[PDB]
Amino acid sequence: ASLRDIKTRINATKKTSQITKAMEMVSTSKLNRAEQNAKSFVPYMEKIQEVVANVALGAGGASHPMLVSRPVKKTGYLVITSDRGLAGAYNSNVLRLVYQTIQKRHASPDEYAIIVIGRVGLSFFRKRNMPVILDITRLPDQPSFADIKEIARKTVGLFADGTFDELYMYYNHYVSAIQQEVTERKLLPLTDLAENKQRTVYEFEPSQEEILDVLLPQYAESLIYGALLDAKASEHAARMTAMKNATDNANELIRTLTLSYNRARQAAITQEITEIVAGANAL
Amino acid sequence: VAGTLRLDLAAYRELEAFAQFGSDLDKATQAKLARGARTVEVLKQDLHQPIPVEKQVLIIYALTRGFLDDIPVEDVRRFEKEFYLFLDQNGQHLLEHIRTTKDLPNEDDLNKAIEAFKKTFVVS
Repeated sequence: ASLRDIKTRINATKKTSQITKAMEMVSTSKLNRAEQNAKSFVPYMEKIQEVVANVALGAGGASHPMLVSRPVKKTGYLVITSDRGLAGAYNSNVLRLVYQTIQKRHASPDEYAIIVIGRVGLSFFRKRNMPVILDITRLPDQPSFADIKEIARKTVGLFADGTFDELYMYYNHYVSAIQQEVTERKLLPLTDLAENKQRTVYEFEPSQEEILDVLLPQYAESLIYGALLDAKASEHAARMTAMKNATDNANELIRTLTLSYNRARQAAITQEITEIVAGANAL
Repeated sequence: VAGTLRLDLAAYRELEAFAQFGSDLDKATQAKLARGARTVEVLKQDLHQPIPVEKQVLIIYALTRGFLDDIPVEDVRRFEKEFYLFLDQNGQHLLEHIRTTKDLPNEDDLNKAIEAFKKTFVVS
């Protein structure tokens, strides 16, 4: 431990602390911008729940494959991760919980399907030699329903009920800044139909039972969009916490480094002075 | 004129690490980055060419009042040289007033002159 070495480490920790604070501020802006997108989709969800709350309970559809029925038997899984690196436990928590649940629910590897958004977290299941069906790597920090429309169209073209009947989606849910909780909710078939209010009767004279086959794909895509927005908000929260901890650790290291530097400088000067005075007195 | 430029430099100096990414909040932070880059580029100077105080304060006022937010940051030196030439051409009244009073000239006339030079300038 040399004086100049400690000086170099000190200035390096200075710049690193500045960078971590800057990226923490950037993550703050990202979360602030993403939260309005998260809360602006609730009316569409409530409209879908309103238009569906009188249909399944109204016996409009008999045995539609999406309407509480089993299409062709093939059990799949949905998982969403982050795709910009240093987030903390955001990726690890979901990728661990899904693996633990898979080890008890799934039959054998290389048999079931996985759908991942974010190659950064996808690489875990890649090393876990799982088959990838649909993958999304690059997307804006503020994705829109228009942006997700292409992936939704693929998700209803392939993955459709003629090919796929079960899904389980895994993601991180924004519960608090301290920690973003992970959940496991199935996509299809719908478990039950809850009612938002009393049965607002509508007229279905276009068709009594041919509206389900289009109404329910919208149900699936709306749920997918909801999962995506929850995952993005949770990612931003994870980055918040990780960068705050990084800056705090940097400052804590800095104070001790400065203390050791001062002690070293004092020791060096006192030893040099003693050497000089002894050399002078020796004559 | 010195104080505003001093605060601008102080604000820009602490945000030099933001320039690596465009994810910056544009209205405040990117404005500060552009202003700081322009101010630094103005503050650069060559050797053995002292600048008279009147021209110094002229260029500092022009930069401070935001009149240079449009010129590309890679042409500010040429802009400055051409502005000195133009001031030598027809700014002699403002130069004489500054010389004889140590005070800023009339802001309206100053703005008119700098607007005329900005109009007559060509961007590269």
